[PDB]
Amino acid sequence: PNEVKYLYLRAVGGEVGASAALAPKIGPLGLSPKKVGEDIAKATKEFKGIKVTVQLKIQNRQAAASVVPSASSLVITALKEPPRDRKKDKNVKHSGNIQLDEIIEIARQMRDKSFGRTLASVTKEILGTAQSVGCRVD
Amino acid sequence: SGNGAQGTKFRISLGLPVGAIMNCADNSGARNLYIIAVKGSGSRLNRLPAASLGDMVMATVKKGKPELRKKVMPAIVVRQAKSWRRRDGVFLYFEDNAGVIANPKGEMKGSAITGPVGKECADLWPRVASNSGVVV
Amino acid sequence: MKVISLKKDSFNKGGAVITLLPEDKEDLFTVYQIVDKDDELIFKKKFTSKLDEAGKKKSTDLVKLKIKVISEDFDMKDEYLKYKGVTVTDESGASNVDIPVGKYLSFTLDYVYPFTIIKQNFNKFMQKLLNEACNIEYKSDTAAVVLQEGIAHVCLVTSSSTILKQKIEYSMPKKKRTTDVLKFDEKTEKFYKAIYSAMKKDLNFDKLKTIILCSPGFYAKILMDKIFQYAEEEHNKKILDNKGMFFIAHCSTGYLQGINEVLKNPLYASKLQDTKYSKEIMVMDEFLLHLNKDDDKAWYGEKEVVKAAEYGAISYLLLTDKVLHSDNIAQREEYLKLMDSVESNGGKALVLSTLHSLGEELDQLTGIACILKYPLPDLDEDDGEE
Amino acid sequence: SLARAGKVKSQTPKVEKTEKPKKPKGRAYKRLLYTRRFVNVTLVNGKRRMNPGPS
Amino acid sequence: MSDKNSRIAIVSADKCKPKKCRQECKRSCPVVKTGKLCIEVTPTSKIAFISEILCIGCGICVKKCPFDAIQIINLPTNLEAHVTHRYSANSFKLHRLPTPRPGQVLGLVGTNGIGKSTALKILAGKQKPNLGRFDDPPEWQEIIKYFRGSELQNYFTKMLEDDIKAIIKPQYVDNIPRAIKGPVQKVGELLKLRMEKSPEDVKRYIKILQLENVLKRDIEKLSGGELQRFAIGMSCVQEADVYMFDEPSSYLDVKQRLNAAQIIRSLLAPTKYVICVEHDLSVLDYLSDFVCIIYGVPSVYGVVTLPASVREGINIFLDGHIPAENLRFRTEALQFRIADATEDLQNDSASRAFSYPSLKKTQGDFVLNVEEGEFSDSEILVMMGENGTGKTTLIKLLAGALKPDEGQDIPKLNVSMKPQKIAPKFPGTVRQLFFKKIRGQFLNPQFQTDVVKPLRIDDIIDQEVQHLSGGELQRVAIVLALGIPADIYLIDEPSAYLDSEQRIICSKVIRRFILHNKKTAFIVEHDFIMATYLADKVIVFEGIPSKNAHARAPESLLTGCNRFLKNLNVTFRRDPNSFRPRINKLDSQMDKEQKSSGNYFFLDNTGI
Ligand SMILES: Nc1ncnc2c1ncn2[C@@H]1O[C@H](COP(=O)(O)OP(=O)(O)OP(=O)(O)O)[C@@H](O)[C@H]1O
Ligand code: SF4
Ligand code: SF4
Repeated sequence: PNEVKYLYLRAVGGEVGASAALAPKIGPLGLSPKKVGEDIAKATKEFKGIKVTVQLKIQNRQAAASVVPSASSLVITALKEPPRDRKKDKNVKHSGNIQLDEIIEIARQMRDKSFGRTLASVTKEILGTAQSVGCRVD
Repeated sequence: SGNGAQGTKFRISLGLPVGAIMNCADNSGARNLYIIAVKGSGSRLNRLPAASLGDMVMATVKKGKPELRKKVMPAIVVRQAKSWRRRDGVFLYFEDNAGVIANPKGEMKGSAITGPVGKECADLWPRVASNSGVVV
Repeated sequence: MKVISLKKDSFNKGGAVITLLPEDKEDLFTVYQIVDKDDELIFKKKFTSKLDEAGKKKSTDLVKLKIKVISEDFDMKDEYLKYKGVTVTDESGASNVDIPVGKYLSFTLDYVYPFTIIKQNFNKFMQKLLNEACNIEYKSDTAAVVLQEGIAHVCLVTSSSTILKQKIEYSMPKKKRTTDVLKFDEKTEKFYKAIYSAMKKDLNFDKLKTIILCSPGFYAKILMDKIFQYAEEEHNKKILDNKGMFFIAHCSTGYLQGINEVLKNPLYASKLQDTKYSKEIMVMDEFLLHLNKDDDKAWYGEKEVVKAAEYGAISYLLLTDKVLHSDNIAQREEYLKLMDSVESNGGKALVLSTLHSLGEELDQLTGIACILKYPLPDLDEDDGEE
Repeated sequence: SLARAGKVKSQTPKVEKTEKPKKPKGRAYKRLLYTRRFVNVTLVNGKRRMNPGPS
Repeated sequence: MSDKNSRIAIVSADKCKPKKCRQECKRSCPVVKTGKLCIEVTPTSKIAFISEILCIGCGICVKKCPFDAIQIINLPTNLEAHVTHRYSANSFKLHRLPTPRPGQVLGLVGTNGIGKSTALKILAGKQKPNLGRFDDPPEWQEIIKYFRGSELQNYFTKMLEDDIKAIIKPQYVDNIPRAIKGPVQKVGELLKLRMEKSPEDVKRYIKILQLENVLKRDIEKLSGGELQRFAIGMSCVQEADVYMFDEPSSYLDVKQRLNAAQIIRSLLAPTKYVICVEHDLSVLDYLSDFVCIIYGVPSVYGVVTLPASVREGINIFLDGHIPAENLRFRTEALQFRIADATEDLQNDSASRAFSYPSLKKTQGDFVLNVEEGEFSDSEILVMMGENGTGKTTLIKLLAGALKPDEGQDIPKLNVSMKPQKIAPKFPGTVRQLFFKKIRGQFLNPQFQTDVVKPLRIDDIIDQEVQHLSGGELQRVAIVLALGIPADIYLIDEPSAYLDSEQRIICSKVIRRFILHNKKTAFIVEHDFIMATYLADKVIVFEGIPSKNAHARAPESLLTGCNRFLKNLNVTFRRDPNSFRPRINKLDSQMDKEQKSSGNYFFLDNTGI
């Protein structure tokens, strides 16, 4: 009803939407907080650090801090274990091989917005971004 | 002169060099004032700084209430004795040397001034005007 | 505090037997956090103050009571720590002899006589507070150096108190017949090395702020320049960054006297850099610099600093004497976590005395405040207020 | 130390007074005194007493 | 030890909206953090209340207030000793009161908001003082006790018993037209009814006041000066012992105000007690035997001093400081430019300004005559004289508002004009109106000093002009005339409705801009001091009011002042200390000597 479209912009690790971006936030439009603290008190508590996107919605007298996104994120998703580190473990450089099909099984999902010859382009693409897969596929 | 002295002052004969003692002519408890400095006076090897009518000096109280003795304070010369000369042509003089203890701004410590007061001082220091009887 | 003993029995791996002498009300508060209910203390008083009844009659003595602890009456402002208890009743006669068993008895502590704590629950947190100091509140920040021409005292203030930590001292130059017989310069050179080593070790030389360098004569100034000479030699940037921990003072007397000559006399001190208002003043500046240009990079008050911390924007923490020593105990735990918590997110720390203009400004602000490294807007929301 | 000031008064537990027969004032009270002390007497355990509790 | 101190908080409800702030006052205060009482919320009227007992004096709340609704001050317990009355929580409170004395006239002088008006009511029996407390159901008894140690104690016993019923000449000048019509019907009716005194009194009183023309007119119809005088007539005519006048100089012209002063003084001769409040020092000096000074911040508080002499009280007033109280009541001292002080320039601009020929304007009941004069550029001309002389008419003609019966003045020039009597007739709010005239004038620092910060227009910005006040509106109007660029600016009677500080802000305003901008200005005035500061030349008007009048060409300050003051026959020697005009009595040797010299006033100039 009294609604519109997204904004696609985070900023941060700090939850509660950026931090207090759970509160200015009606200020030309017409919303207030429909996770914009409770599914954002599930934003970074969900995917702590690094950022990803936030796509605040404006759907019905209430925003929506939408913490959708894609790769980078889904890239290091190339793994199977990462027992945290607390803080300051000397960078904890997680880089070491992966599975085969780096591509139509890990970029056919990130295709579309990439341009030109699919694989040759995109499928190739994702590869380089593996700076954290540090050791390349094998 | 200096602070709180609204007005300029035409030169008048210097009557009182450092070391001179004038009568204290207020009701502050001070009996006399011993001049140790003149404000705004200049420098020449061997010259004593010396005050005149309506000059602000720096004095100590040689005779007077002990709460006033043993310290240096500002005073203002109100009567002279060394004769001086005004721009109406007159050479005039008082019977005594005398001034009144005062603050850097120029406020009297006391509330009366006993005896006369020369106009050139009255004209210079308003709170002195206030407390003056016969002027000149 | 002065700890006479402290031993670890063979029959008890855990607890301890501590004989100790509290020296000031900061050391009363230390005792407090060590002593548990059901621990034992043997102290002295002065009981024998009987009936009449058969005989006169009393006797006198100086009778020492082994009391088991049951309760405490603790008043920090009043400099009053008191332990209530029952006699342990040393039926063995070795202790408690001359006291009449079956009768409660109290200990108002004094700074005069030491006492023994037979402890059950001697933990690592108490041990810190017994051998590093125990001001989790921090009042001080000072060290001094008096030198005459022949005697020196390196003095020093505490980790907790106006309580000396280390009375150093060298061979000081004494104005000899010749040009000041070269032994002067080498021996003075030694002292700097001796004082730098002691302060490095004793402290975490990031806890003290002040060295006052005090002399009758040019000695102090000579020594300052000598400090920073040797500083450039070693490329000792712990010293070279920091023209603000040494402050150069003259005095007549220079034994332990000299310090109180320097301080309390308006020659060399006032509210300029003595360095126990140092960074205390500098950060409380910057705190209002930010807060009055409504920038969101300074925040204030027990409610508001804890929230400015939840957002994890804060660097220089502003804490007080008043809100601590005004009356309240417990409360200062909360703020101590809150300093670490905040630093675990960013920052140093400044405790200001409220006995002064600056501490009073911050006290009108609940005695707790911050400067942030970065703006974090609307820290007063989530938590509800202004 | 100031510390203690008023320790005991502030730590004695309140107990409110009780509600009791009003005592007469004046001449009547003297009367009560004279009858209590002299007329129907009371005890004389050994000699006499003017208030014990259990004896 | 340390001296004693207090905290007092006064909050303006007009300025406060708790919704926007939130009850932020409570949240921010450090006392309430602890669990204390300093700020309590009143659920009813929905206002913040600050208790003076619990408040710290921190001032944290003041800064946090978004508007500037709260004010906390720290006093040495100067106010606490004196408490007479208070309007309510966090409102104006009055301190001390003026002594009344029989057979004499006691003056009162102060800046607006001091409680001079309030004080009259208390003495009048109209209002009963609460004593900064509950006192309400007629507790006159308590008031005498509060007054003990003061001479007012006797008066309060008299008032309660109702032996004496004081007659009051109402203060608010704007309010009166609405209240009375006719008095019922026409001023004449009022004077006949009220006349307890002599039949001579009806005629005599009217003659001296120059009421002859005005009798037939109705009260509502009356102009400001006329309106004032009828009230004065009734206060002589009445039979009583105590005659209270509250601001009798308001709206009146220079000649008339002096006349009012003499007549009022006549009461003292019959040994009747008189009390008076004045904004004008010339008037105040003449009337009074004794004078009180009322000081303190406007609308916050105002204390009355101990009774003083006429000469003495005036002298202390001008210093801006009072010793016992030890308060510098006025931030800056008043000074007048010597004329030595002024800048020296060759003036003409384009060779002189415009010039006007002889002019005449005849209504058919009044005739104005004007003598050809010249105006020059970057100059200032004062216009003086009594009202009804056509001072107003002349300015209008130059404005082009009025067409001359004869003569013509068609200038090329752009003119800005400010009218004399200001009554609102503009729809819109204050900010909107001033912004249309010019924004950017609003930006200047000069305008911050004089208008915006003193009054606090920010709060006025939303308010309607109909809803507004008199003096506040006046400063705004003067400023607005200055808002737009013009070769020549015209202002008519800027002193109305303004107290001492307010007028003097205006004096600085006209002189500084004109000098700087190099433009010319004509200012009409009754106030002696204002004319002196601003002007370089003057036009004096003469003739008989409400009949005919005449104007003169501009002439130097010395020349013009002698003519004007010669018409009055009061010399204002000089006081050596204050440099103030000192009035001279009629037939005298010292005053006689001056008449032969031609010196009505003195300044820091050469002269005998
Ligand atoms: N009804 C009221 N409620 C609260 N405060 C009031 C009320 N009437 C007057 N006051 C206060 O008393 C003071 C004002 O009036 P008074 O009428 O006593 O002033 P004055 O001293 O005559 O000043 P002015 O020269 O401005 O007329 C004001 O500053 C105002 O704060
Ligand atoms: S006074 Fe100011 S801060 Fe307090 S409620 Fe009103 S508007 Fe808000
Ligand atoms: S001044 Fe301070 S203490 Fe008083 S009401 Fe305001 S915040 Fe509370």
